[PDB]
Amino acid sequence: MTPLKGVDSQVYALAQGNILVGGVNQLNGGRITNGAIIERELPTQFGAGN
Amino acid sequence: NYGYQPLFEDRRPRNIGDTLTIVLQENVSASKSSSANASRDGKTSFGFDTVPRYLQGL
Repeated sequence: MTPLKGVDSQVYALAQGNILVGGVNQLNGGRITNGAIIERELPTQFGAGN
Repeated sequence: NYGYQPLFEDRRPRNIGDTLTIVLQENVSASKSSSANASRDGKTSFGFDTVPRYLQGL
């Protein structure tokens, strides 16, 4: 379980899952699919104005 | 929410209210001196112990 912070040091997502290393190829780097879940939302002014 | 905070930069104070450690190490030392002197001696003498006759008038 890992929290993912923005540049303002606030938690926006929580990450946990199994790593898929290619298996020359890179061993010290991997990618997790659907490995994080969004916890915070950002405000926006879409739909306001003309 | 606090503002943007860098990641690799050192923690320097940037706004009003931040703290900072001062290491007081002061060591000052000044000095001066001077002198002067002077001296003078003198000693003169003259004595006619036995005057010949033809010089007795002087």
